[PDB]
Amino acid sequence: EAGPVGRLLQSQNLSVESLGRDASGVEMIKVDRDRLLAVCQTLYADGFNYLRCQAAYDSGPGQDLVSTYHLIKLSDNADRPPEVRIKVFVPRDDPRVPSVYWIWKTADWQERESYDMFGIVYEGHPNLKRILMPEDWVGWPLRKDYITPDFYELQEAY
Amino acid sequence: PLADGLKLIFKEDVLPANSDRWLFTLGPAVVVIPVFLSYIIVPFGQNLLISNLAMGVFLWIALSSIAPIGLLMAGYASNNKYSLLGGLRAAAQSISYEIPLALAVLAVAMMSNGLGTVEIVEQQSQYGILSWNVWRQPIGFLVFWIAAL
Amino acid sequence: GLLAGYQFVKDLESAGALALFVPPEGGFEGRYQRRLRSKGYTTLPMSAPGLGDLAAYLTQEHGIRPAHTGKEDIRVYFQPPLVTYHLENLPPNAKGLVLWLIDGKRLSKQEFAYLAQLTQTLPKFKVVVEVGGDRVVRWEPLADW
Amino acid sequence: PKIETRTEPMVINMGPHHPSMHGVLRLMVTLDGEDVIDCEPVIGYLHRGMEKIAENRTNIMFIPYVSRWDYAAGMFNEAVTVNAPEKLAGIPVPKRASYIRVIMLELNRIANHLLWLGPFLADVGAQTPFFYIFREREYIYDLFEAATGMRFINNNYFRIGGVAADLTYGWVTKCRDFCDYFLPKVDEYERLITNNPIFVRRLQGVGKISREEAINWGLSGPMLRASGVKWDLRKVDHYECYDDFDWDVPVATEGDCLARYIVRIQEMRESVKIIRQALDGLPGGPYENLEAKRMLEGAKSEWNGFDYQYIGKKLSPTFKIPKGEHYVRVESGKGELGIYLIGDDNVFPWRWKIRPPDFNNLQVLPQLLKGMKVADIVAILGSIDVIMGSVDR
Amino acid sequence: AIKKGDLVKVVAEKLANSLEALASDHRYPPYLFEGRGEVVDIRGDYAQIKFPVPTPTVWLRLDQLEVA
Amino acid sequence: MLLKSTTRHVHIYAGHVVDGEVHPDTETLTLNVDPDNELEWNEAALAKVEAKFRELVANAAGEDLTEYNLRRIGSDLEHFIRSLLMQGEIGYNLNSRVRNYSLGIPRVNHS
Amino acid sequence: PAILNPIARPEVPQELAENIILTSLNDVYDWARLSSLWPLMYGTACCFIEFAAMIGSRFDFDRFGLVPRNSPRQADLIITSGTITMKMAPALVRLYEQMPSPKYVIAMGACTITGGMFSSDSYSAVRGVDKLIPVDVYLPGCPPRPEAIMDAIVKLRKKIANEHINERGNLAQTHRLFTAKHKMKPVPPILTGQYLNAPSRQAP
Amino acid sequence: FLNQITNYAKEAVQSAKYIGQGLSVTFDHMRRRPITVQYPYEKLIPSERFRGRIHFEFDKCIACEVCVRVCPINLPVVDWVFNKELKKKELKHYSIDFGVCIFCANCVEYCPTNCLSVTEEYELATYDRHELNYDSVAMGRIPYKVTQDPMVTPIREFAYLPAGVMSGHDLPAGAQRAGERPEAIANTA
Amino acid sequence: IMTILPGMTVKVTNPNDTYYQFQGIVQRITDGKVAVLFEGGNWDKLVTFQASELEPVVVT
Ligand code: SF4
Ligand code: SF4
Ligand code: SF4
Repeated sequence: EAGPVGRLLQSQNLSVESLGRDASGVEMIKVDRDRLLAVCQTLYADGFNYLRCQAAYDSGPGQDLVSTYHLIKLSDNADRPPEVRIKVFVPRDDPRVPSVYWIWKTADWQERESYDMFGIVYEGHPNLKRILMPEDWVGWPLRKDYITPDFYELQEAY
Repeated sequence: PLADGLKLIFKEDVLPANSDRWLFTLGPAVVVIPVFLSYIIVPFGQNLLISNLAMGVFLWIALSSIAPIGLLMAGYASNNKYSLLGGLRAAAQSISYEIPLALAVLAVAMMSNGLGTVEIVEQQSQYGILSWNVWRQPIGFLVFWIAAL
Repeated sequence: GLLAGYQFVKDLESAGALALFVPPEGGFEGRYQRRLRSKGYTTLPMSAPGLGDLAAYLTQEHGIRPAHTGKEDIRVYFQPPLVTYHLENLPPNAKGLVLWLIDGKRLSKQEFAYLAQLTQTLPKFKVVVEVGGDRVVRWEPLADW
Repeated sequence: PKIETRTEPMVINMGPHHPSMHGVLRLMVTLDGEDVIDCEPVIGYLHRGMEKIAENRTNIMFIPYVSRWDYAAGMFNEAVTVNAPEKLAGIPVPKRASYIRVIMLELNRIANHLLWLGPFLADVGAQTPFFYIFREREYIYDLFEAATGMRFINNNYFRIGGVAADLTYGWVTKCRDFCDYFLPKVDEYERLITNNPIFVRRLQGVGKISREEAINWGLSGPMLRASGVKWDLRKVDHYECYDDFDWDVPVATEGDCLARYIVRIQEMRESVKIIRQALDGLPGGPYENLEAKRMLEGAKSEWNGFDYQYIGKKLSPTFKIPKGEHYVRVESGKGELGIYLIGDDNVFPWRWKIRPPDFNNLQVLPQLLKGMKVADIVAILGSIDVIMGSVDR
Repeated sequence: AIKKGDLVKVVAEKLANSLEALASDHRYPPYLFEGRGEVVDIRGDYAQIKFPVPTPTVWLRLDQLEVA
Repeated sequence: MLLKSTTRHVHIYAGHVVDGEVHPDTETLTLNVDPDNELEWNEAALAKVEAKFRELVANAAGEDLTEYNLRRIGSDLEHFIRSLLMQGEIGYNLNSRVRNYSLGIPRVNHS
Repeated sequence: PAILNPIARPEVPQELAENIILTSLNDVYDWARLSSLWPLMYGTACCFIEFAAMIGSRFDFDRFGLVPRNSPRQADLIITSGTITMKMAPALVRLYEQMPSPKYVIAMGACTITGGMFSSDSYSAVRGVDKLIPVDVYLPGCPPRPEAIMDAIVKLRKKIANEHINERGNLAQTHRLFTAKHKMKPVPPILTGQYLNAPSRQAP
Repeated sequence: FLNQITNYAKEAVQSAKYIGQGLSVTFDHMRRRPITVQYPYEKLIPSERFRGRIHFEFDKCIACEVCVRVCPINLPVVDWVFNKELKKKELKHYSIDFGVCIFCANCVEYCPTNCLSVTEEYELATYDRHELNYDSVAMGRIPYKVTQDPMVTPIREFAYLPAGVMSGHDLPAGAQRAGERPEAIANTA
Repeated sequence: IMTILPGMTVKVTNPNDTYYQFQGIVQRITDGKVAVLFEGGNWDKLVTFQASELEPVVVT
């Protein structure tokens, strides 16, 4: 469609999509995971030096898991940096993303959070552990199809 | 304070999980027995004390030097760390201020020609307030006060 | 400091229902509850504003209807009548049951009159409703109010 | 007494029972002689699952939930939780509601920096003004209790149309009294640390995050401003009529604990200026004067206008978060508290991600404990301004 | 078949080797297998079931349920 | 590292108690039914809880020795203890110091 | 059974302290444990800040007698001032078990009474602290204001003044000790303390 | 070279003067009047918006469920049976568990008949948790008035002290909140 | 039957109180203490008074 980073920075053998725009004007990009570490790297050599909100969601209870990356061009002053968002759609039967920790280190703990909540295994970043659940927990609690067990503490007050 | 005494009489024992059960109960006793024993030295008036004790304040310093043995006893006899570390820390603190205390008492023992506290006060109760040792030891009083704190 | 004997149990056996006037800083009236429990009574310390319609909660069955947090249904729980279930599930040679209400304030005069008449009617049941306030622990019978 | 004495590096637990106001996190540090070699922070002892609760809550019934992440400046959390369906549906807020929001958020920033400042001075060794900081925090508590109903957290004050209720009849006067009381206190708090050489010896070079290393680690707020970056989201994003005032973002060039202290003290001094400049330019002034002007001048004459209201079309509880996604943010007391909302024309969100201001500042804590001593741990953890309800959420 | 408001129960053999079983444990709790889980939302081939346990709701497939 | 599942009315404590110390053993795990005495525990229902616990720890063979599985065993034993209390085989204590009914109020059967 | 969760008949237990000397010594015992009441400096969530608002100067914590303690061994009371998760619950039962026997618990806030706003859709919140600990006084309010907390302390003092000194024996634990052999596989310690020295931070 | 000996004594005497100054100014803290709101005899008044215990009026209730659908945890147990003799909703046994309640008063705002009001009552501590299940007659009780207890000197906190006052301890005789009210500018201008 | 009835409008006249010049709606009458409901604000408050400090209005 359009996009001031797709038509501007993504014509250097990277082959990305364009999901449209957000409701805050943020341009979205759909990226196949196999060239994520390429497409983020050219975005780090462009000026997007600040990774905020490495989120992840479900996009349907049986559909593909998504791992989002909200980049921004953090300069020294005001007035609205370009602020792009990347999306990586991974299959649920094998959720696996190359980690962006060696580009932005902010995803040291945000990838741990998205792995703890969804099971998206991040390849490359050092600690892939449960960061919020107990470290011996079984299951991924923020999926739509998470059957939470009937622990006695989780039951009603009686 | 009295309730804070009495409640601590009513509470049970704990014995932390492999504690020595002899050194554990003795640590507080070893650290508070010589402090109580050092109350022979203090007068509330001329012959209003337990004993004159010709080596008075030197015996007080010698008895106060037994405190970093009950400290190390209470540090060791618990099976956890951070109290062994705390015990070594308190014993290293408690021996770093014995010697300035001894030197500040040594200046008063110079000026008093003795170590008994009756003779120490009697060399100040001659002119009331001008013969007090704080005017003649202005920095010795500070050394003793900071080392005793 | 006010070595209290066992006169409190005698005023309880006399009046049947006495209003306590406790200092509001804490536990200076529980010595009387322990004196009362040492004479053979069974005290049932519970908070009065949590009870509603004491004719129904004390001696009647009442549906509790606990909280469904958007998950269960209404699920009415029929709690047994508190005074008679705690009186029948008691030793037969005990001195009786005592309802120790710790908030006599924020209750009406009608509930006070009902509590006094309830202690008068069925034989072994006494209430020590704590209407609070006074500078020392002092108690009156629940006669006028 | 089975504690032996090895020559290998030990391990200090610093577990979830913290005997001070430090939250619930483990801080398993090694520290061979004194140098902290490694640091594994264990997180999640307050993980109650707000992101999964949010997908089953309407926004009108998730506003009581959002005080519990940053539970020292609670309304900041409402300041994103309200602003996330506000910018999907395009619901405009009145000017008076926006100024009331600015006043509440800057009072929350003052209270958040006060609750940081108490434990920070207690950890650095001052420990005298710990009991004097809670007094002004109780002043802010009693200011919040008049307007919002509750104290520091459980406010239902922010709504999609603005603010749930306008101010009380004596609120502007007492808030001006609190600011006239509180202007010398921040100078006293600055002179407590900077005019004492033992404290600045304890705080110089302790945690040496760079300017570019702060951008790479995703630091925000006073941890980013102390490294050198003039990045305030109230200025970068033209947010909620914050540009109608004249305040300067405080920055420092070092990046250590003293720089973070200076940035937070000057943030208090700038937020009270924003409070004064918003109380002056409040549309209609105080609520007693505005209610009197809309009482005596009929039912007309611009005091019944839209931008002089406290609520912009008070909405039904069955308000549908419309289909679409974006990412709102505020600059809270720790900076960049963000919400990623992917609502899909349901009464509930489909995904409500919480980007916490100090979950991304606590990952730099092993990097900041590299060449430091033992007793400089709680200073560095003090300088992050960590609140574990936001870190875990 | 299954609509909004029907008390459904989860068929375990239909659930045991699906991609819905990847999200949770393979040791399913017994509140699934009693006829008390209420369907609250259907968004095409999947239903949101609210069980009377005070824990979050599950999005399961429509052929993994049956009306009790 | 001692593996355990400590809630009310059950304590799992993977290991064996020696004197007042529980030493962490791999291939055993203890059980401490009601360590605070909210319930009465006659020997018939106590043997029932013991048999249910041995059945639960036999059915949990082959899994990990994590605290998650110990918490699962303890929670299933908690549901069994509450089922015995709800059936009427177990009463509340009424000699305790708290009396807060952590497994439901007394209530009549039907109405 | 006709009563679903029944209470049980006691064994007719009575002390029958007709002595007035030991009754006054019991009064001294209850007043002494009543007017000291040293709580554990225990936090974990929102409510702790209101608990800290008691320790400050506007509401005074000390004027009922209670100074906060760092170690649970010196702690007489525990005010569970916040949400108990599935991760925090064994730590909380451990730091309650490490206290001397005349100990008291106050379930502060809705998160420890019933797990108040997390009692609906949370997967990692213990619905009530009385699923773990015997609780003396329950304290409502989501952030209960400090007057409500030192009202819960007043009701705790009313609870303490009732306790008999001959009735010590309710402070027991009453072991049952059923040991079973199991066939589960031991896993290595996943969380060791190696964060930056782990050989995965250095290079991809 | 005595440049580090005199600097040593200078640092020592500067620390000594700092300790003496801080000891003089911590001795000026004892003369100040204590700000302690002494709770059981000085219960501080809550504000006009407090959100304490919820009050319920059993006759002003149309037996809808708006107070459940706006509560964050769907807490109030309202159950009704439809009486076709009258064809209204006919509530019976409304109740709210106050051990689960988070006291946000969402149910108070979204009440179409102004049935649910909120009170100034916060001293809700109980020994038994299940006593916090206030049914329709329990929570239909008149709340505890702090200014009508003859053991309490009630204290206005900060937002009800007139125009220069910071603490409500030195208040002479019931001085009002800040100043004028909207029935004054209508008479002024 | 002539005394203060529930359902009307009131206004407080107790001068040394936090609630002064406040118009309210009387809601419940037990034992003389009158509990009035205040519509002022987003949350409806119920504040208890007595008949010695209340007087009904004639205008509304
Ligand atoms: S009850 Fe409310 S304030 Fe207290 S911990 Fe829970 S959420 Fe936080
Ligand atoms: S919203 Fe009001 S009228 Fe409707 S059921 Fe609830 S209390 Fe009754
Ligand atoms: S106050 Fe809030 S939590 Fe309590 S019942 Fe009303 S809506 Fe629910």
